[PDB]
Amino acid sequence: KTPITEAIAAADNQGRFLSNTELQAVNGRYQRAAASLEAARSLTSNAQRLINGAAQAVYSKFPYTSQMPGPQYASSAVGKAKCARDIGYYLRMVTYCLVVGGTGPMDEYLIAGLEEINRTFDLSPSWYVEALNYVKSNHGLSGQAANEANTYIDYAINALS
Amino acid sequence: KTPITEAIAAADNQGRFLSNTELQAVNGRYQRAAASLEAARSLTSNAQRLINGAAQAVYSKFPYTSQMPGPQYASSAVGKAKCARDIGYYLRMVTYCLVVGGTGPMDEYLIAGLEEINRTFDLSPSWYVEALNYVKSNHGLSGQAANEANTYIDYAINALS
Amino acid sequence: KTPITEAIAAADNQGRFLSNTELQAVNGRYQRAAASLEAARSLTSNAQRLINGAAQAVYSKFPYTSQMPGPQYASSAVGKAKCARDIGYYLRMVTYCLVVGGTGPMDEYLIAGLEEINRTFDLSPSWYVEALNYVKSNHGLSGQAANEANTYIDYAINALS
Amino acid sequence: KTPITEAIAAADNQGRFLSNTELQAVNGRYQRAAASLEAARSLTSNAQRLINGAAQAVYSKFPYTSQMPGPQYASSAVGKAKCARDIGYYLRMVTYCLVVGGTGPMDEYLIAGLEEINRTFDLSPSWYVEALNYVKSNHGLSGQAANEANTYIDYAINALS
Amino acid sequence: KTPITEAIAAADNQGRFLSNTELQAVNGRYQRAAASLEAARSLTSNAQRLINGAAQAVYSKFPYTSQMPGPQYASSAVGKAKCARDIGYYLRMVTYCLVVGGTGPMDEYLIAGLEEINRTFDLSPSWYVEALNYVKSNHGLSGQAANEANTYIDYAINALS
Amino acid sequence: KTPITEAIAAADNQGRFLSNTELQAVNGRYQRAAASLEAARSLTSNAQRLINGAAQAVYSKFPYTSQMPGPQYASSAVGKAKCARDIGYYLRMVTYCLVVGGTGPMDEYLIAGLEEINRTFDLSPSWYVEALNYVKSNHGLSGQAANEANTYIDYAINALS
Amino acid sequence: LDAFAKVVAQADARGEFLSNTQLDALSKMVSEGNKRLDVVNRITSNASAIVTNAARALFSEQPQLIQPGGNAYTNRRMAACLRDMEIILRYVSYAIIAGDSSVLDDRCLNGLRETYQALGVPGASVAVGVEKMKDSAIAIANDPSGITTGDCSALMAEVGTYFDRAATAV
Amino acid sequence: LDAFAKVVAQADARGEFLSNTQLDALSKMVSEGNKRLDVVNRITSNASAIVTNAARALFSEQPQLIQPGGNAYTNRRMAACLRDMEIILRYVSYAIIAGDSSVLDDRCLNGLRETYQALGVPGASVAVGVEKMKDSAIAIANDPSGITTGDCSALMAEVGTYFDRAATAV
Amino acid sequence: LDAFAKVVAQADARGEFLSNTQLDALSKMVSEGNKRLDVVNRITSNASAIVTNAARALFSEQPQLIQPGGNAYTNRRMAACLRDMEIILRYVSYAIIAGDSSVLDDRCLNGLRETYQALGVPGASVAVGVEKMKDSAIAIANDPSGITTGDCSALMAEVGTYFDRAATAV
Amino acid sequence: LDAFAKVVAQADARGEFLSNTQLDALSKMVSEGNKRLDVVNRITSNASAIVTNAARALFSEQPQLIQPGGNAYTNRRMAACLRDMEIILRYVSYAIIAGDSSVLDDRCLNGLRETYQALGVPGASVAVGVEKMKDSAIAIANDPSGITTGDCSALMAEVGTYFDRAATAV
Amino acid sequence: LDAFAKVVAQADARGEFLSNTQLDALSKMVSEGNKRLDVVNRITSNASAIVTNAARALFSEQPQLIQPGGNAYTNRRMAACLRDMEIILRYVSYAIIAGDSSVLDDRCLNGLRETYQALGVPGASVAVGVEKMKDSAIAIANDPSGITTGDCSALMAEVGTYFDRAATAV
Amino acid sequence: LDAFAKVVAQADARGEFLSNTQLDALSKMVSEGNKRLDVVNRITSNASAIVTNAARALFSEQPQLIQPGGNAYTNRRMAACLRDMEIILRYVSYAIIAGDSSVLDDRCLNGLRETYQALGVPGASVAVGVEKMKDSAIAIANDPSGITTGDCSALMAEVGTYFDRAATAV
Ligand SMILES: *C(=C)C1=C(C)C(=O)N/C1=C\C1=NC(=C\c2[nH]c(/C=C3\NC(=O)C(C=C)=C3C)c(C)c2CCC(=O)O)/C(CCC(=O)O)=C1C
Repeated sequence: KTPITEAIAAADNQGRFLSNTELQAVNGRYQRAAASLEAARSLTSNAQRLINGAAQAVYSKFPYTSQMPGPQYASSAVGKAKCARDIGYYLRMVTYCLVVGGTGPMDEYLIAGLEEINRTFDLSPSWYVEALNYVKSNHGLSGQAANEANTYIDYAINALS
Repeated sequence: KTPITEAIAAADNQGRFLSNTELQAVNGRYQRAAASLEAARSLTSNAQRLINGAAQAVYSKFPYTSQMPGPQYASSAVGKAKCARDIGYYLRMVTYCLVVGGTGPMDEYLIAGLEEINRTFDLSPSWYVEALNYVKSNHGLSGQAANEANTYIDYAINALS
Repeated sequence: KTPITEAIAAADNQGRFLSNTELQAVNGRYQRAAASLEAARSLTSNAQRLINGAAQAVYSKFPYTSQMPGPQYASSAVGKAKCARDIGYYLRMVTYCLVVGGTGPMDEYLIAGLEEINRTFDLSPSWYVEALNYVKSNHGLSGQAANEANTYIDYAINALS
Repeated sequence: KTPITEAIAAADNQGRFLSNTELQAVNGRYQRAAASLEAARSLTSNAQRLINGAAQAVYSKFPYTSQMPGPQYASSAVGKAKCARDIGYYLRMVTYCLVVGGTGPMDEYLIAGLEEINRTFDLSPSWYVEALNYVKSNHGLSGQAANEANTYIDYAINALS
Repeated sequence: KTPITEAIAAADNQGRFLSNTELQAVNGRYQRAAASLEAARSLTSNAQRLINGAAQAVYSKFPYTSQMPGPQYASSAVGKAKCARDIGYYLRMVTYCLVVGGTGPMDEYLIAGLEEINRTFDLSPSWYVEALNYVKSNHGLSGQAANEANTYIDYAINALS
Repeated sequence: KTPITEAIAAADNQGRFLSNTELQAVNGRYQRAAASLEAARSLTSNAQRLINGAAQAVYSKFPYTSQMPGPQYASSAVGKAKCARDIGYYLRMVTYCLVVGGTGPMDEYLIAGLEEINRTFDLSPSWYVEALNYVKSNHGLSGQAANEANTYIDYAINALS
Repeated sequence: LDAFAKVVAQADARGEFLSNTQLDALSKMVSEGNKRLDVVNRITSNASAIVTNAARALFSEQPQLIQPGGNAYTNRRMAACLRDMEIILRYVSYAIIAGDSSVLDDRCLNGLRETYQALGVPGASVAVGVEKMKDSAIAIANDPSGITTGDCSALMAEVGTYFDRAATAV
Repeated sequence: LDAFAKVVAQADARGEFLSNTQLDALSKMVSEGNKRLDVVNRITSNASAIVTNAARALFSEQPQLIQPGGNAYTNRRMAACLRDMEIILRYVSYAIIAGDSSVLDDRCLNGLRETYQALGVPGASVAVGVEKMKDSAIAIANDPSGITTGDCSALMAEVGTYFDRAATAV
Repeated sequence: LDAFAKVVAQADARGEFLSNTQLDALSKMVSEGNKRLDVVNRITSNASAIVTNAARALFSEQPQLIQPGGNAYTNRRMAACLRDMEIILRYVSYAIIAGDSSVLDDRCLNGLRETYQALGVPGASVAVGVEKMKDSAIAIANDPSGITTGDCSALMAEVGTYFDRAATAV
Repeated sequence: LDAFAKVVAQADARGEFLSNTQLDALSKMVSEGNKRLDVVNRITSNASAIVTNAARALFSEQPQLIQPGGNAYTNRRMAACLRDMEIILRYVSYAIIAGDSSVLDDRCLNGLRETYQALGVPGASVAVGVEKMKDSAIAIANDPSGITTGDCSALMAEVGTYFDRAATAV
Repeated sequence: LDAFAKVVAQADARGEFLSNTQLDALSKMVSEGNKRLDVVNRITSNASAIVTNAARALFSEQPQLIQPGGNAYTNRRMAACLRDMEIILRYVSYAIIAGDSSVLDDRCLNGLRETYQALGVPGASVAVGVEKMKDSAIAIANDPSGITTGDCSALMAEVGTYFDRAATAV
Repeated sequence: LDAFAKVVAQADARGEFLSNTQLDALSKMVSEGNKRLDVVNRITSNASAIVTNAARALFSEQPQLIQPGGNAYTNRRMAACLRDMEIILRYVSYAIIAGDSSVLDDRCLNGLRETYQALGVPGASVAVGVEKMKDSAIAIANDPSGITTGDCSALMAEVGTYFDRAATAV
């Protein structure tokens, strides 16, 4: 799913050529893309720092996650690596959404099945909400680039709430 | 149907808030609107001249339409008035499409039922295609305003072909 | 589709043997067939004359069709041949309807897709209505044979109106 | 259900005027009606004799039906009256089928629910088959009138077998 | 169909593990099985006597079945063998129902198609009802074993009524 | 939903009387009811102690739940009361399941909507799993009464995992 | 119901065979069958012209219907209007072949008044259209040319009743 | 609802555990379970006879029902009538196993009076049929032969109430 | 296809009117129409007996079919077997009225061999049943009693071909 | 309808082109488009918090709603309640992007009062929840931080009207 | 089929009553019924833990499955994988209550190998997961604590066969 | 997929962020966006003429297609043929806006060769029609009149590839 494939899908569902409405929709994406791609480049360039900082923000907010025994916690080397990996997944998904101009990548790769996974593995959505909030507070973006990044970060937060 | 109501309808069909994709789509419309509204203002200001000229273009291309007896022809005062009225309808519909940013008004008010009406009343689609071509050739628009007007005029021509 | 296949289809749709009602329906066809087959033989024997005369009737009623340049008109040798061919198709379809006892052949071979074809190729239904009217006025049939022929000719006219 | 209502229903199901096929079907009924109405008049005029004789034919073929105690048998005055009543119903239904030109009356008034009734009340279909066979053997009709009567009598026999 | 397969089917239809309700249902069957299996063993051990006696009970109640010519009657050696065979089928089905704990075997092997067969071959349901009543009156079971046997015999009687 | 209403629903869905299979199913419930009702009486008599102890077990296992500020935690008087209330709800639901012989009450009153509520209000399923485990470890039931109680407690745990 | 079924239904409710008088009346309907088929064929064969000419005359007399804001303005509403004229003509033709108005009443006219009122369709204007179709349909059906000469006055009165029934219903 | 669910639903709305008295009442229902199952089995096992004998007696007493024009005349209407008798018996049997009339009320009796009035089904006659089934069903259920002797008077009164409820509803 | 449509379809693919010879052949089919209708009516009117007697004779000759484990054992399989005999007779009767085997081939016989093979239905035994129906159907259709005397030998040969086609297909 | 379609629909019914004044008004709506998109984005981006905080505040003020027997007691009813809050917020957001309340009225608010009355949902309590969402949504939408400074007072008044419309409707 | 139906089906095809030996074998299955129910209850009651612990162990041993590009990478694929583990456990539990593998074969295992091959699901890895579930399920089912002491060795062997059947099928 | 999604999908399977080089390539696609939209608009705006002129030229060159017996003879087959030309043009236009052929391949071209072979549609003739549309579509899209002058040669090559892909597929 992207702004362009959604336009194509709507047209195809009705057996018709792309409408002027749909061309305007694609233009709308092209116009927004400068801000989106700026956000993607920046988040990518700062990825390791954002991921490391976000993980630390979670451990700080929820100290028990570093202490309690169990596979679901970051109280082992494996657990700490799983956590940083997951946070990296979220950040990577945000950059994909920015690149295509919609939530499709996040929806398909991350949000579908999320509730099942979090319940099954005893992972708290609130841990991930804190990581995402750290990213918002620390990406250092401005203007519409910041707006774009925060829109997709907030989309993930909404899904976890 | 408009770019905005289509965005709302897509969101509602899926039980969700408007997506960033849909906000970009609405932005796309807003960006295109300057050209659309310029075209609408111009066509409106020149309406009588365009309608009169278009009707004459049809009578010129198809001389029999002024001569042959029958209610379907412009060979009576009533018939000539019907024809100018219809051409005015087409022009008015084009301005409505420009205003809302899509073919919705033309689709609902004119294209739905068109083939039935033209067959029932023995009206030739080609007569209307000539009127529409006259408008394209004589509106005097430039740049993207001309593009917008011609896109909707061509949409009507496609429906008649 | 024929009176007999329609009877079979109705019976089969309900998982039952042919009803006495359906046998009466087939008898009804057999009784009407003398008039139908007389009409078919006559129209066939006079085919070239009816086709030539019908084409001329159209050119007479609509003189522009012989004059205006364009592939849709009978203003070229190819166009005149296309027109006579089409009129021959209509006459042939009428004879097929007479033979089977219903509009099935005309419905399948000619009426399905008719509106699309006429719009796509800029052919006026009214041209064909005049050809069909010429055939009615000139077949020289009487009694129920004339009734049968005119019923199917009128069916085609209704489809074009 | 009649030949005419079936024609109307087929036309209406397809949103169209009656076809020439359907007019031929109705003509088929009208042609057959002379034989049908002759059969109806005759069976009606001989009704009491046919009913009385048919009942006796059943009691003769199945002597136990006059002897065995139980409400399902003709071994009481009430039972004998029920039996003659039922046979009268069958004969009356046959005359209705002849009148309308199809099995509709018999289907609606008698055949729908027949198997349930016969099982529930312990009535043997074979009793009724004998009554119907008596009627065939004793109506004294000839030619197509006999054909019509026997067609509907046989339809009832098939339903009971 | 059995109590256990019905429990599995209900669970599977809802994409879930067996419920405690369904385990209780299976326990209910296991508890009833002692009586059911006792009934099955007894009926089986006495099968020939019950079948022979039941056939005689039918011939006694309906003397015409031994006398009237025709394939549907027990008035020939073949017919008498068919009848005893059928009664044996009913008894065997009852033992199968007892074994699995429900009517599944009888429903699948005997009741589905029963009305068609009895009408087609002119067999009277009442003949079989008498055979089944003989079995009830002569199996010699007591307590819940008798209850189980009679429940399934009565189920067959209901189907024939 | 109960074992009895499920039996009725299955019968009604198929337009039939209760089957012997369904009567066995209801018997299965009646047999199990002694153990179920014993469990219900005991859990009820010990309710306050089980609820208080379960709440303490959660606070012990997850000390942060008494400390962290926020409406989702038991770090305020309101929060501690909410938690004890919820645990009481779970216990009460278990007694209802025992009483009716299935999970219907828990499914309708508690499990439907559970995931939405826990995500919306930031409540951790694991908190409730600990409370339920405390109840299992402390009800003091034996034999099949213990089995019944633990079956429904485990059902809730599965839903939370 | 057709005319034959109507009598049968009444008889069944009384448990009676049709009388000789009733049978004779049905035979009479059969004898008039050719004329009845000609009426149906002639109306059907001219259906497009009957509807279109009536619609054109209606819009000429009531120009408001087609002006902007009028109920038959826009091609979608015009098409729906033409469709309704055709639908009524179609159901009238069914009533003719049946010799009974039940199909016209049951499948077409019942509830139509209220349907139109709810939509804002001017029922009185539909009735004008229907009456225009009545006149042209009867003129066509009763045309003395190209048919074995005979008396169809009874049939034409009957046809009139079906059109009138439709006009009344709206 | 069954009897158990009924008490639970009331308790949940009050946020309360069942009391010991309530639990004891449910235990009592369980102890009467064998008798209740025998009632359901006996009625089910004799269902065809219960319905057929009641219907036959009804038509004998009210011959108008079956004469031409009568509501149970024609095999289709007769089959529908027999079906309704069976349907009512079936839902009564469900109420018995449940120890609660809610299924009978909700899925069968609610709106039935108005349904019958609209169709022209004589509800008062259905009630006569239902009361005939009541008497034969109770006689069968309470038959002293072939069963461990005991007191089922309370159950028979309860069964009576369900039949009466159905008769009242029509 | 019916016989008339078959010729029309072939002609259309060639872009040709039917010839006088072809028209005459169709007129001949019409003239034989009464006989063809009598054949269809006689077979239809005796359908239950034709199927039942053929099935009975089949099971008498092949007792294995009905013994436990046999393909026609159980009432469900017996009913399916009788249904198939009726289905084949029905489609043969359609072919007769059509004067063409296309409906029989397209809706009934195509894929039937493979259907039977997959299910374990003994196709060869079905063919025996079909041939038994052929003989009784022709004997009934060609019965000299109660009908205007005439020659139906051509029709009886044609009817035979349809039955044979069905038998071959299984 | 959106604001643009609304004017077009009114014009079409009058058969008129939009006036220059009308075109200028539409151009003005376009020029305010960025602000309108920010409002929709901000509300959407904070939707879970807006609904949850309003619901929590509602239940804190009206504890009866959640106590046993209360309309929002049980997880199923609580989920339905939270869903309704979200649904209303969603349709309000649609009205904002459209600059017209028609979608909110037509698909959400019409018949809602009667729906709630029939179910026993306390509409007055829903209105309290809606008004709580109004205040938090406007505070979020009109937050001066992290956005190009400008005047959105007109938009905030408009947003208020949609929330008020919803509250009134229940 | 359940174990009881299996014997009945075989007997019916032979036209035979069950023998005393066969009846005794069924009685034996009934006598082991309590143990069988305990096995099903214990597995069901621990289903989430059985699946989750087996899945976790599988992913720990085969880290490739969860790395980007791996078949269980993405939450949608992970959820599908966990679902499949649960589905297999569920159908194994059905086979246990039935004392027959037919439901497991017919509704779950048939065609699964080819389904996985077409999708790119590593069947061999699913088998590892299934075998892990086998070990934990049997350990749970055969736990000596909190249950009347007795011998369940035969049942545990049978349970093993169903898990093995599933593992083989993939 | 669109061009953007294609790169993302490949990256996700590798667990990688897009590189700066990849981001720059996407930015370049965006910068060419106006030209791409003009291509799509021009083709769409002339769709009827593109299809009709190509079809007319095809039938002129291959008169057999339209003669009796030919695949495009009869109005139904002609309409289907024109529809297929339009369908291919439509899917090509989708591929253009997407900058990727996946929609054209997945929803249109996959299986089309075999579909045509089964129906008897001459695929080679469809390819001639497609190539005619290619030439007229490119001539229209690349028309120097009425547009800001610039270089679209890369786009025209890309458009060519989609048409060629379609022609090859048939
Ligand atoms: C072969 C079949 C029959 C042999 C055996 C027998 O010697 N004659 C053969 C059948 C014939 N029927 C004939 C006349 C005839 N049959 C019908 C019956 C149909 N007409 C339809 O309207 C109805 C359908 C509902 C059917 C059934 C009719 C009306 C006639 C004409 C009047 C008659 O003679 O009774 C003939 C004679 C040749 C013919 O008139 O075509 C044969 C031979």
